[PDB]
Amino acid sequence: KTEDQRNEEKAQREANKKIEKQLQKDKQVYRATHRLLLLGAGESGKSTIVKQMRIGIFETKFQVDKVNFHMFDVGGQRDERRKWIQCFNDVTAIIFVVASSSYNMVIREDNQTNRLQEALNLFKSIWNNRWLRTISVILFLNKQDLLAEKVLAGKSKIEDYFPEFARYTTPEDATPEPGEDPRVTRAKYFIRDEFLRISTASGDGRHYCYPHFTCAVDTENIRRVFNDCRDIIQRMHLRQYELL
Amino acid sequence: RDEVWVVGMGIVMSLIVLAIVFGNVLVITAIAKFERLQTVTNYFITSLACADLVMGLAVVPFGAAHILTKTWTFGNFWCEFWTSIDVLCVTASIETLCVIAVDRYFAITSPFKYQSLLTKNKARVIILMVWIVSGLTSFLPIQMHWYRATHQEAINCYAEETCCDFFTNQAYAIASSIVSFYVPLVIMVFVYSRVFQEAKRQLQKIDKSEGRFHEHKALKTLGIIMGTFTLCWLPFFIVNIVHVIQDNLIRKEVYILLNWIGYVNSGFNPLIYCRSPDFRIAFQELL
Amino acid sequence: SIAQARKLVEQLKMEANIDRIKVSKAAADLMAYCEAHAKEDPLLTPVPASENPFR
Amino acid sequence: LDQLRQEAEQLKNQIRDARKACADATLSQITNNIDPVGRIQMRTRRTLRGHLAKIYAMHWGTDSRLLVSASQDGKLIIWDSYTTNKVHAIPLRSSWVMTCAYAPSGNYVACGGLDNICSIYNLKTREGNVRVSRELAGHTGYLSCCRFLDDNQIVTSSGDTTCALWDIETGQQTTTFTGHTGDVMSLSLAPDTRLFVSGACDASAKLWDVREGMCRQTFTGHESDINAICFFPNGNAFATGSDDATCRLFDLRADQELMTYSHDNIICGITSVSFSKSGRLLLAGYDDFNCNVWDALKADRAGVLAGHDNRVSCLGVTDDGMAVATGSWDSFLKIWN
Ligand SMILES: Nc1nc2c(ncn2[C@@H]2O[C@H](COP(=O)(O)OP(=O)(O)OP(=O)(O)O)[C@@H](O)[C@H]2O)c(=O)[nH]1
Ligand SMILES: CN[C@@H]1CCc2c(ccc(O)c2O)[C@H]1O
Repeated sequence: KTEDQRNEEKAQREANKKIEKQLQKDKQVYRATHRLLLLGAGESGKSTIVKQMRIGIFETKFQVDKVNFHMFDVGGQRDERRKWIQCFNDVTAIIFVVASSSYNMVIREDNQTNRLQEALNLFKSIWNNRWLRTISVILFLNKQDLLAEKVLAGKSKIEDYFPEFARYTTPEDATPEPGEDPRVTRAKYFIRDEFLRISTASGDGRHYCYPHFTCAVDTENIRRVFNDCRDIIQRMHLRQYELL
Repeated sequence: RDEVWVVGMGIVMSLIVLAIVFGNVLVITAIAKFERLQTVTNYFITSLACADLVMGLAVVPFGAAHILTKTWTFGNFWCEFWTSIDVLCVTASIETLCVIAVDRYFAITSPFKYQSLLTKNKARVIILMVWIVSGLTSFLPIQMHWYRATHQEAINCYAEETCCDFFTNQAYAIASSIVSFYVPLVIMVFVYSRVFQEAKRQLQKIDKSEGRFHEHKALKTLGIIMGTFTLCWLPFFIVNIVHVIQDNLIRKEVYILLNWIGYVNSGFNPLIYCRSPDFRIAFQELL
Repeated sequence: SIAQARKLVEQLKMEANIDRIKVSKAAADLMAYCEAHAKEDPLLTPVPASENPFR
Repeated sequence: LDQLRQEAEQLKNQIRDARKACADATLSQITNNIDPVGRIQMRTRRTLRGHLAKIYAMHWGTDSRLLVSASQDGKLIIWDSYTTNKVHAIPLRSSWVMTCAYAPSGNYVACGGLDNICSIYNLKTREGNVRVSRELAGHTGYLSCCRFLDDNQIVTSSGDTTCALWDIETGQQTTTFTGHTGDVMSLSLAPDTRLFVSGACDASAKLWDVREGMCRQTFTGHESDINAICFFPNGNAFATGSDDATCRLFDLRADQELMTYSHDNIICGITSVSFSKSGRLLLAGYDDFNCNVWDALKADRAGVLAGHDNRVSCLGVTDDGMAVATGSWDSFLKIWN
């Protein structure tokens, strides 16, 4: 009180300063780091992809070309309902990993749907969420090798499980790498176009989807992620102004 | 007659002054009052708005009466002061435009390194530097006798207090023109060319990626930005360079007309550089 | 099945029997409390400008 | 199994009829001659800035001055309401937090998040600031709310249907409350220490007893998820807010709802509910970038609080009742008097 109170204020006032400096120091580190949310269906090669990308929630930190990236994977919940998705609003992009090989496979309980159809429904639910309006998606159509073997010399046919395969005609404009049989090309392009159909339905130009084809043993995934993040930021800046 | 010419010009100069001051003060108040519009980029915009507000409040009025009266009433110290204010404002605005263009270029072409390079404290240094550079070419020679030349007709109006007019030697005119206009112009051209190339590349990539399921915006956005500035400020500097080199080629009335054409560009800047929806939302709140 | 239903069955039975009163008495009690504590509430009626700590 | 299933139906009918029998007259009919409170005007008195990211939770201290807030940047900041300066800044093990609490004694602060762990930080030692005193683990889902019965024991709610009561000294669950069919999103301790209520994603709300562990009653008025809950100061009534625009008021003794609050214009969800000291005013946050003040007795809106740039996710009232504080997804906090 009186003279005594002034005494507390100078230390307290020194005290607010001691903190503010640390907050200013931490802000510079916080701004640079880019956060990616990793999400996908069970048994879709998630651990293999995350391991090859770099040597209840799991966070992995890595750097590429003097740029810091931070990754989040939240498998603990095991929940069909999802209100933890509300938190992930500030993420730069969402990595979605889906197993293309498992078309002729059955979810264990109720025989309600094929594994792929459930993945398509999950992607549709995520894409149209109200909170995730301005967040882009990167697709890794994993298990590419198995799909070729299941299509060539395989008793199972895409026609029975997916009736629309007969009506679909593969575009001759797009071509695979040399040496691939046309049949596997038709299979993969059917798998990709199906996702793109939901992707382009209600995008409105704010957020886009980048479909990639990946396999288990590869190292070029991280470069793909870096390039896609660069493109996402460039497109966001271009749309922020009136140019695009 | 004199009634007809004086009356009509009265309805135009007043409208110009009111429009300039209203637009600039509205932009400044919108930036100052609301914390949402506070951003690193908008500091350059508010600097431009402040400079154009100063010019509209100061040079347009006194200059307007000088042509209409056909005589200058204020004394010798204020003719020089008004000339210095004019040069200061023009240079500051034109250079702030180039600063904005460079900031946009860095934001677009280097997405990852944009956040580290430009900070709140860094922008203040650039704005202070550009204002000091503008002041150096404006006040220092005008306050001194450097701007004055030796032409006979000129010696008179520097001796007589009745005629306030601008007579300069070749060196100062050329130096001021190069410092103010051409160097920012080449920079803007290169910057906008690179930015347009980047936008075209991105559009081509998106069309290749998703063309089957689904250039006017870029040309509309740039064409406006470059064309308004070029139309407003290009003729004046070229005629300013010419009239010194060639004797009696350019009449005084045409020189004054082009100078006044250059002035009106200040009013257009709030429209061009504040079309964002956030600016619209805020204006509704106060208005 | 018996394990799941019985576990509920027992529950519902526990909450089945409980004393209840008419909504009129509860409304009267709430109104009496609200009227009694009206003067002490600072939000309902602004206090002197010097009195409040923030201002 | 069918016979057991059949029983589950007869009991419901008896409870529904018994509830309908007691409806002598509606609450609105009782209070119509009562004069309205009138227009309410509130203006910001302090603005607190410094958080790097958006704000999920906050909780006033037992004193009228102290205040605590949480954010995803990983920092808990304990502010000072009167002079607007930061006393403590604490880092966090994980960057996702959804709740915070302030002990009645004023010595401990508890925080929880997506990681299925509850941390207790101790302000008393004052050597190197705060240190993690007790770590509480054992849930299978994210934590949504945490409050202190006492310095020794804490009660938490989880994304998993179970709620639990902990003992800090040993770090083990003393009692477990079960019965919900969905995620539990909010619990409030009653002024009477014995009882607390819960609200879940299932429209049902329940009242539990801490000693025995048995759900006393059940209320199922709502239509969708419940995101907030609070008690009337008397202790015999509580109010809820849901994803739909409706905010309802329940009564414990009458075992049924008494009044519903809604407006034609409003369509956004609710994220916070609180009462005044007298109990006349019901303050509710909204997904729309505003806060509305409701008159509990008259069901008539009285005023509007505006000034945030994003949705409001926290709200609380001081014990003395002088001021109300709101936190939004904008980094800033605001004190309204
Ligand atoms: N032949 C082949 N096998 C693959 C390929 N990709 C993945 N696999 C196999 O399938 C497994 C899938 O990875 P999982 O161990 O199920 O990944 P996880 O992260 O545990 O899966 P979640 O249940 O989604 O969390 C890998 O470990 C491999 O054994 C591929 O391209 N070719
Ligand atoms: C009196 N009007 C002045 C005359 C010369 C001049 C102007 C503007 C910019 C310059 O660099 C100049 O040298 C005109 O506004």
